[PDB]
Amino acid sequence: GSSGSSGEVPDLPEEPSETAEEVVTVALRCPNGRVLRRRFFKSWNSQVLLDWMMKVGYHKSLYRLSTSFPRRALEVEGGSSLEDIGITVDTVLNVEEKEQSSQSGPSSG
Repeated sequence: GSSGSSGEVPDLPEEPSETAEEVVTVALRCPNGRVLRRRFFKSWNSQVLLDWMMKVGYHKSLYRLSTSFPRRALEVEGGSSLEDIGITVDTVLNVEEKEQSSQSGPSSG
């Protein structure tokens, strides 16, 4: 079983169980209409989310994670846990298009 030099690809940590403690149920809502649901410990860091997004086929620099109604543009925190930011209980996320611009000209003071 000695394969040549394969490509490099990231991998997500085996999803937790339904009985596992300190575990919530997060679901990502795609702009296409489909919705994926998965569990995630309450100790993990929002950061892990960014990785899960790149797996489904979406980039962070292209989309962002938002909360449910009231909907609000959330921004991962390099240090705060999922439950620390506000993911202590089952919540629903909505992958929205990040605010970008491929132009310039006007300048405000």
